[PDB]
Formats: sequence, structure tokens, C-alpha cells
Amino acid sequence: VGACVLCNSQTSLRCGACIRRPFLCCKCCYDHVISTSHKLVLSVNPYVCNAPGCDVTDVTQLYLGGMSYYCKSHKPPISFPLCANGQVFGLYKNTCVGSDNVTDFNAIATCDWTNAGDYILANTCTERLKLFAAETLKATEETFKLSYGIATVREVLSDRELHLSWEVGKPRPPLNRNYVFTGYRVTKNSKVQIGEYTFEKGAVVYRGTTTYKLNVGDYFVLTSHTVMPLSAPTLVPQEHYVRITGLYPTLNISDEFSSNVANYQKVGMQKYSTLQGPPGTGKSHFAIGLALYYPSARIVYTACSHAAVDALCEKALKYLPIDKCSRIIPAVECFDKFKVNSTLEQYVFCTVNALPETTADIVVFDEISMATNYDLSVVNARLRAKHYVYIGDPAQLPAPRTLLTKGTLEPEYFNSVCRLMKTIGPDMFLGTCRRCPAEIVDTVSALVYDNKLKAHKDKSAQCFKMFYKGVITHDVSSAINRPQIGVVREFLTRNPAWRKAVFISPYNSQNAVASKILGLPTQTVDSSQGSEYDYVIFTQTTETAHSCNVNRFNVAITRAKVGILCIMSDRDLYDKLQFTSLEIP
Ligand SMILES: [Zn+2]
Ligand SMILES: [Zn+2]
Ligand SMILES: [Zn+2]
Repeated sequence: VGACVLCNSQTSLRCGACIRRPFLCCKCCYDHVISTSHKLVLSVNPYVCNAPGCDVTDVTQLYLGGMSYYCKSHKPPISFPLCANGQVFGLYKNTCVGSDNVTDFNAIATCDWTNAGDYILANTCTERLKLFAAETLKATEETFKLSYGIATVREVLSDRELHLSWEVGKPRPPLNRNYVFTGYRVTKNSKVQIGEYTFEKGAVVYRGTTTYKLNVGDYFVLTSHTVMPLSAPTLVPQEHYVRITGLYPTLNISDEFSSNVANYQKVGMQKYSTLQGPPGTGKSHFAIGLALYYPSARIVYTACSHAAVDALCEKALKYLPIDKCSRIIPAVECFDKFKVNSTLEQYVFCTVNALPETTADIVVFDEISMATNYDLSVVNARLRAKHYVYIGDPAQLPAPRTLLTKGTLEPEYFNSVCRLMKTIGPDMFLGTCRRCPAEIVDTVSALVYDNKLKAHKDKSAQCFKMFYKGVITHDVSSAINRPQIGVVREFLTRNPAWRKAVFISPYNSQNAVASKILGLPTQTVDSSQGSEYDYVIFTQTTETAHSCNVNRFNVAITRAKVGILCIMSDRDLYDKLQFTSLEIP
């Protein structure tokens, strides 16, 4: 017994072909079963034929006879069809409203999440269907991980390098950082975890959390977890106030945070607020200074990733009383300078999926581009706050969507917060980039910030661009452009001071090749988000949709504090680079 995801009419019916088994009222359930392939209906019991050795589960072919369900062949003389009168039979039949169109639900219920239009629909449908979509998507993503074959340690060639044997008949997952495995130790009659691991083409290079002397027989699977059902909306109802509500500003602030005072007051004058903070504009500084501006307020700092929460902890360690802070960790090495798992402390730092059920004066949700609607709903389910502040940048990278193959996901569809920020605009905008040379700031300001992002630094004269297609090779799931790496090598010989640079590319296999040929530390754009370096050398590698993505390209070039060299494949983005052009030797 539950509530119909389209009507909220009370019902005893859940669609049993939908992987999330959502409640559907007599009408909506009927309109759903008759217009799709979904025919299994679940009640207090399942609408299935109770005959001995019968296979009929289709609700339109079943009858309630006695107090059992039967198909036409096995029904008793007295019975009535379960699925008739434009309605499916179950409890609470009289209270039932129906919907004019079941079209959005059916599409969410039946899609395979490989078309961009699936995520577009999932972020523009009714709020209740946003929750059903976010569950259905995340369950589908978790199930797809089970499709991958087990990888088994066949030979330990060295330390940090292995030799894997793969399960027959199942595909192999890509070997990049977006796929984290878990080892398992072979035992008497079961298995135990041995940490979480990542792999890369060698043999295979493995970068695991904890070191071991792992030997043959150990194996790796992308660890899955149970997806819980959602209840809270992705955003609470907005409320605007005429005075600061539930918060008491300090009367003495320092000139370190004075630039944020007006925004801090805005935070107290509405129920939720959105803060767009481009690279290097002071997002964590903003978030910690909020605590100092409202020194009595209890604040929960949250984000999806442990690294994002830790970075808030590192900023709070600099400005806030360590005794008033606590890092929540469920039973990976994270921040360990606060007391652990103290929910009732004034400042709580905790990832979304480990959040306790509690209240707070302010909730700060950081790196919001990386959130999904599932995360948005979970936060609202766990935390009841006077104020919610969503901090991030819809021009930076989103959570990877593994199932998506047809079409690109635009920032307004990353999640509900990003949609608001791209349609009505963010409540607050951090307009001055303190990190990057002006050539880089001017580029991304025009590229993704509607010319609103201003530079703090001057031009460095150390931002260069080269147009060089090179030669693209592919391995199992990545791309390599050795001629672009050769161009960088020739550049380094003539400019050896650039050997303090970090090498960045959109592809892990490109980085592996560059690490060996150049010796520079390497980062994928996606892994570099949130970090900064004095000098960056970037090879676009290809012109794909992946390597030309403007959020990825924005993140890539905004890692640099002083200088950057971009070897570009795409003529488009090359022409957009307000960098000094260099010639190919
Ligand atoms: Zn309904
Ligand atoms: Zn269904
Ligand atoms: Zn039967």
C-alpha cells in the first residue's frame, strides 16, 4: 500500500515490471500496463496465476477467483477480471483520480538511459517523476555494473602492476578512474573485501587505497549497493523573506570576508540560494565565512565526494574552532582532524550518502554540478534546515553518466539546482577569478560565463596555443595522440622551465603515454577539477564530443595559475583561445 507516483491517490498496486516497483493507482496502473510491455502488477500479493505450474503473469489475462488469481485456463467458474473497466483491481478502488497522459511516466519507466532525451525528461517532468526517474536511473546504473565480468589476479608481475584474467561471456569495464573496483580474498567458504582499487593499461597498473601483497586468486568487481527509494523533492519550496530569518549576523567581520557580506544576508533572506562560483573565485572561502558571519548558526557542510567534504574541512580548520567541528564517516582515508561521527556538533562535515537525520540552521551543499537529483532528494530527506545554500558551477563537470551514448547532456539538465542556475540564473555569482592569468579568464568568461567573469591577475604572456591534429590511435576505451605528445616534448626541450608543468588531457591512455615520454605529473581533466597548478600543458588528443565539451575545456584551462600551453585538435575551441599562437616545428 502506497501512493500513486502520478496521482498520489492511495493504492495497493505497484508495477512489477518497473525496476523500482512504483505505486500506481487503479487508473494510472491500467493506463500504464495497456500502453507498454509492463504487465506484471504487484499488490499485497503479486497479480500472478496461482495455478500449479502456470506461467501467466500478465494482469490483463488474470482473474480474481475465490481469493486467488488465475488465468483464463485455470480460473474457477466464479471470478472477475483483475484488469478491466479502464482500471486495475486492488485496494482503495474508489479513491482514484488518474491522469490525462501517462506518457512521461512510461518513457521514464521503459527507457534504457542511453539517449540524452531520457535525462532531459528526467529533469523537466513533475517533481514526483523526477524522484522516480532518479531512482530508476540509479538502479539501472547499478545493475549495469553487474553486467561486467570478474577480473581475477592471474600473475603478480611486480608491485603496482598486475596480470588480470577476465570472466568469459561478460564485457570488461573501461579501465579508468570512473570505475573503482574492490578486491576480494579467496577463502574457505566465502570471501572478504580487501579495499577499493582502480586499474589502468600497463599487464595493468593498479592504484588501490590500501597497500597489500596481493597474490593470484584475488579478484575485482565494481562494488554495487542498494538504491533506496526517494521521498523528498530535489528542492524544497522556495520562500523569500523580508528580513534575515533564523540567523543573527556578527557585528564585527574581517576584510577577508567583507566582499561576501551582501551575499551572506541574501542567504538569510530566502529558503534556498544558489551560488555560482567559477574556478578560483572563492567557493570554500564563501562557505566557511558564512559560519563566521552567523557565528551561532549550526551548519551542515555536505557534498557528494569525500574529497569535496575534506576540502571544506581543510578550509574550516583554518578559520573555525576545531572543537565545534565534526567529520561524519560511515563504518577510504578522509579528513581526520575533527572528532568523528558527532552529529550534534555545531559544524558537521559529511558526504550526502552518509548524512544523519538531523536539523540545521544552514545546509551548504558544495560542488553542485557533480550532484544528481538522487543526491538532491537525499539531502532534503535527511536535513531539515532554515536555509539551503547550493554552491558550485554549472560550467564545470557533472557526475559521469555511464549509460548515456546518444546526445550530450547540457548543464541545465545536470540536476534541478543547475537547471535553475541556467534558466533563471544563480542567486549569487563570484565574479572575480583570483587563480588564472587574464588570458585564461577572458577565454572562459566569453566561453561559458556570459562575459561576467573578471580577472584578478594581469596577463601572464605565458598562455600559448598550437593547432596540431597529429595522429589519433585508440585502444579498448581511450585515445592516444602520440604526435601531440611529440610536439610537447619538442616544446619542453626548447623551454625547459615548462618541466614543472602538469600534463592534462581528456584521456587516461593519452596521459599514460605522456607520463612515460615527458615525465610530467598527469591528470585527466575530470580528475583535475578542484586542483590548481602553476603551469599546465594540455593536449586535446581528439576532436570528439568528449574532448570538445565546453565544461571540460573550461575546467582544463582553469587549472593554471601562471602559464598554459594548449595543443588543440578542434579548430573551434582553438580559435576561442585568447592565447598566443605558436607554430609547429
Ligand atoms: Zn494515478
Ligand atoms: Zn512498469
Ligand atoms: Zn494459469
